[PDB]
Amino acid sequence: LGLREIRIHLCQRSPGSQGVRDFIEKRYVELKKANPDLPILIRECSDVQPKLWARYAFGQEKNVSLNNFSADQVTRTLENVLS
Amino acid sequence: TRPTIRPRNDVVHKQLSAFGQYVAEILPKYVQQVQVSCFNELEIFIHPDGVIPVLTFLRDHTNAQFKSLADLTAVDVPTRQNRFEIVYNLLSLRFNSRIRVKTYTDELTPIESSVTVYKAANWYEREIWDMFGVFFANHPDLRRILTDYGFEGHPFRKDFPLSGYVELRYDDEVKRVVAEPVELAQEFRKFDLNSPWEAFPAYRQPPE
Amino acid sequence: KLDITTLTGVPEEHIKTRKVRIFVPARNNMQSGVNNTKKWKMEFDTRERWENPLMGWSSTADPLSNLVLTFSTKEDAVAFAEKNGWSFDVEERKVPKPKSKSYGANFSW
Amino acid sequence: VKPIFSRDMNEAKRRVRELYRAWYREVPNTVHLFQLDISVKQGRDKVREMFMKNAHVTDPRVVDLLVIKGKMELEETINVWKQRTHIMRFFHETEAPRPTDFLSKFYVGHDP
Amino acid sequence: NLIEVFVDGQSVMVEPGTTVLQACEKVGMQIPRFCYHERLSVAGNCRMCLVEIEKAPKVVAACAMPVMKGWNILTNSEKSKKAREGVMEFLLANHPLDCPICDQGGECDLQDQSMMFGSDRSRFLEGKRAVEDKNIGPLVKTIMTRCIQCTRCIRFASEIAGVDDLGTTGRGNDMQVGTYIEKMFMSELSGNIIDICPVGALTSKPYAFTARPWETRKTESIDVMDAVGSNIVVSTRTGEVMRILPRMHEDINEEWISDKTRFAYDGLKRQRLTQPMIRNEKGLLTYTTWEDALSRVAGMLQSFQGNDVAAIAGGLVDAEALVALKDLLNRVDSDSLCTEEVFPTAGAGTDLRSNYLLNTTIAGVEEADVILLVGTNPRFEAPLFNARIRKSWLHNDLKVALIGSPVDLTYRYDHLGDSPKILQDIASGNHPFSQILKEAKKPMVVLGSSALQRSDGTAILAAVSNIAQNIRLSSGASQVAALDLGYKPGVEAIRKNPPKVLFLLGADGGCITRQDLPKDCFIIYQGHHGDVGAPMADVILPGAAYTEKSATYVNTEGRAQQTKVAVTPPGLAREDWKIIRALSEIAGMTLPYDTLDQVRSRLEEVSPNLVRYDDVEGANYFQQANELSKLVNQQLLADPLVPPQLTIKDFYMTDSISRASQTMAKCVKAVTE
Amino acid sequence: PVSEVGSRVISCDGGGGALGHPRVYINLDKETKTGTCGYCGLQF
Amino acid sequence: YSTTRKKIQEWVPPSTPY
Ligand code: SF4
Ligand code: SF4
Ligand code: FES
Repeated sequence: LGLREIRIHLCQRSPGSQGVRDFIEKRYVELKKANPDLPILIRECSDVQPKLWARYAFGQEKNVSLNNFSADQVTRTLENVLS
Repeated sequence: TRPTIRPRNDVVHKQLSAFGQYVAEILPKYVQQVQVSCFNELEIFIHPDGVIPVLTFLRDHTNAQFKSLADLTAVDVPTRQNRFEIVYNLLSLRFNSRIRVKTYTDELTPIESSVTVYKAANWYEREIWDMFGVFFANHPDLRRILTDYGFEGHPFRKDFPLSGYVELRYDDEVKRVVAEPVELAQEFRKFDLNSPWEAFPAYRQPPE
Repeated sequence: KLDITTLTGVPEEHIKTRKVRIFVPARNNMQSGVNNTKKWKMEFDTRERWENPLMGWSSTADPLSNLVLTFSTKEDAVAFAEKNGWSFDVEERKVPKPKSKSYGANFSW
Repeated sequence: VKPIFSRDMNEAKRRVRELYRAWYREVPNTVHLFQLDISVKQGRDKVREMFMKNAHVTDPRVVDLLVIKGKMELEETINVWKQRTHIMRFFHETEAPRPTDFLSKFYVGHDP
Repeated sequence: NLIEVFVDGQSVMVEPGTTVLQACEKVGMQIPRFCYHERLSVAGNCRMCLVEIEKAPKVVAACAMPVMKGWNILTNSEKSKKAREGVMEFLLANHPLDCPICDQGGECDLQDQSMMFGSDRSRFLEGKRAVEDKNIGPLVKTIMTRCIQCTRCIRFASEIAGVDDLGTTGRGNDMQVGTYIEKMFMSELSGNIIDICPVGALTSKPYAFTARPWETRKTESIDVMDAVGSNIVVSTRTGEVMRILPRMHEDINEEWISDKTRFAYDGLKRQRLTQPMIRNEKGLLTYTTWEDALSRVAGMLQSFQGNDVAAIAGGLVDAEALVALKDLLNRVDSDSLCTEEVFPTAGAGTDLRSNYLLNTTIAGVEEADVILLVGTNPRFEAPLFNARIRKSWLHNDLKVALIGSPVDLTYRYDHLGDSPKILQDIASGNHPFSQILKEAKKPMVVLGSSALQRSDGTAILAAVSNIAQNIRLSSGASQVAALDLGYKPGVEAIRKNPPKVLFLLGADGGCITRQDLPKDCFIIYQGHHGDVGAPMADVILPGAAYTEKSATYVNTEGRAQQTKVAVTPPGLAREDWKIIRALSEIAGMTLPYDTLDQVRSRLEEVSPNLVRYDDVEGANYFQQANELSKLVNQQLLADPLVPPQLTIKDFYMTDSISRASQTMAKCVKAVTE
Repeated sequence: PVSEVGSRVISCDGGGGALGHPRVYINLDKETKTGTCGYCGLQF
Repeated sequence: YSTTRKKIQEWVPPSTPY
């Protein structure tokens, strides 16, 4: 179970964010109910490109950049998220 | 309103005013403005390229037989598109009166030397060169004075610490005086005397 | 990007490992005055200052702690430090919001 | 916009090379006349280093201005202006060593 | 719709009404003043503000008459000037020749007004009145005699501190702003008057005589005694802090400051870490080289890579230290992100950020039409906020309610009952109060941090949120920073005993229990006082106070502004994080950053919302979604809910620095005796 | 050293006419009083 | 010589064990 944490960044106004903004109002609670385990930090950071981050015990980190992706795609990399 | 305050003559203010107008019309390819400081000191401006031609005529008669530079001051100011601000006093003898032309300059643009026009300005070119960055073109020999040899950074740059970045001290192991960073004791205590409440309604810039 | 670092004799240390801190100074609050508040200035960061073993004086190492410079506009200040190739920390002018006042509102009821 | 000297880079680089020729050839005379006991090589190397100090400047006018400030020094050593102290000054030889390693600095002082 | 009005010459489209003073303030020309003060109240005394109407023969007080109808006003008119000289001679007719000794001497407004306007010759030629002192408390040094009856301070007390103990007394000369009766005036905003007092009639005893205004450098930064994050101007006479003053800022302190913070610095001077101290074989603390110590523990903590090791922050520390320690904890395989407050984390308020946020700006508090206090009494944790709500309390007739305590806030407010009772009842609209909460515009739900512990903190949070859900349906330090970066649980409840705990400051949580110590007496202690944590901890690391560090702190609103450097660490001590950036480098797991700015770039990754120092705003998780996020838990509750502070004396001592304070000790002795 | 008598307010200067501390008015009688720099208390 | 006593007066670890 290598991942310890996961995080996500999202500017509130870039259009490329909304395909991820839409991901949060609905998919999220489903995720936490599906993810009692490791932390799933969300941020309102105004970085123009929303991002994704993932801790290990190693300290190495997933760094998934995204651009205007559909929320289902967010879900896709999210299911690509594993152990 | 008599015993303390200076009387300030109207007359001189008149003559300088009209004369400022006089030169203003004679050669207006470059006289940006001919402001008269109210205590009887005329002072026209100059486009930096225009230094030689103006001063040249300034020796040349019409009335402007203002021979002898009194000085070549170099006021600094960190703001402005070009910081350094050069100034030339001048004196006419037969009509015993003084004027004061002045320009402006980039940190990097080489304005020409004015040694030929006022004659006794050779020393000044060297001065301002070693007290500032500014360069004078067509000057026979800029070089350091009023400094050490190396030393490098110009003083009077309005920034640049008065304590400088260096110090000499004699060192027996090498048996020689040597440079070394300031290590200054006591530190220049720096009072901030400047105070609230503007004293001068007669000036004071618009809030903008 | 008119860098002039070579022209100034300033040692690399102090164009590098320290930062300017542009701001318009706050009113001394003991004062009710406003004059000194206005106009940008360009304070540097503090460094070490110990004590003289003798007499207890505040002996000091840094070349340029006391330096400070007024300005008329912030953009001019930032551009200024840029000409010097300086690291900077620009801060907002923070003019107080205008406020309503009424001697009679004290006597509502 | 008025240029100081050379237009565009490279035209100014040749100037600086000329300057290196002048300095380099002059150096043994400097060590001789000044009775400097620096290794005759060392001055040369140090010259090359000082030439590396601004080996990234890229502005138009600034470099020629750099050779203006570069002339005056050989101008001084050739006229025996400056002295043994003044010319030995460049080697910073009396200074206590100051490693740039983070931890090394870290033990020593409060640092920036 | 806003009237044209002429400042002396130029036209100005001034706001409707508004005082002549405010008009010239708008053009920026500044009228001489004393008794008037914005963020206080207008008054007709001290007629130093007289100005001449363009036509009407007699001058009128500048802060009195609102401008209207194309008025012109010659501030510089000669009759105005004769008026001002006229008044100034009167003020100086009795103020005692005390300039050299009066501690206000460097910048007393009365001096500068005397210079800019007052006639220089004296022409009073009789006898000044002078009066006996009125002792008032541990702090303020009243002298009177230098008093000029700008009532000001009373208008401070009745209208902000809310106490009306002090007041004017008597008539004509002999009238005095001193309170009748010997009784001491203690209040939490008692300190700010030392700022507000026009002259030297009231000046801080602890700072008295120690320094002069033209001397001290005036660094800008922010307070740390509170997470409220108010802006300040620290003032130092060369290599040493002298006195603190508030720095005005609209979102927070606005020209005010607390009081515990105002005198907090004094503790720095006393007991403090200086050199690393290993336990000796005898178990005594003993002074040591920094190098051997740090290398010692650097090797010591490798054996336990994975879990075991357990860093413990204090309540004051320290953004850069938390990122640095964070990589300390991820480069090692497992870790203990343990704060101190027993803050509940299941249902995760952290991941959405907004639940631990104070959603409306404190600047927005005056806009709220109802406040629902929960357990904690605001004055003793967010004093500025208490000032804010009181400010609106005068500005607005808006309701507030205690849920619940017997605490003595200055203003009228509804008192409720017990936790699960009144909370879940109003949540289910059983309470009549739920109704008024329904009709209320932009309702505000104030839940204190202190309330969350209290055995079942999560239950209270669930109950209060429900109230938030209902309103929406009807319609019409060392804390917030960690949750900005997810260091939850934060509570020490993970244990599971983990060997080799790593205090950042055990002065706080070391009072708790040393239960892991028999299992492992060893405790690295990275504090800056010998208080509490040091004696029961092997390997001591000296560390910097907040004045030195550039490290940012987060406003409870989520604003994340930073303190600036001031006076450098006292001794061998370094800035806190930098010790860690050393430590990782020793371990071989050297961290990517090294400069402060590289690691500001690491805030620029791991957050990157902290690197927006004044920028509170965010996309927001929406309260309903957070409610759904927490909906899956829900658990049993209980009635009691008592705030930690209650009494002010309890407020005087919190973090170890405050107990290192001489003057705070003098205050706790003062109120108790 | 011993306090001067008063009833009540009275001058102090430190005794040096344009040589002492600048003139002030202590204001006590039966009470101990003052002062500037001059210790000239008015306890009486 | 130096005048005006001391500065920080830093605290030290107790003699007693644990
Ligand atoms: S403070 Fe009071 S006493 Fe001291 S100078 Fe200003 S006015 Fe005179
Ligand atoms: S108390 Fe402060 S404000 Fe009230 S009168 Fe005395 S000095 Fe003026
Ligand atoms: S403020 Fe206008 S009367 Fe004092």
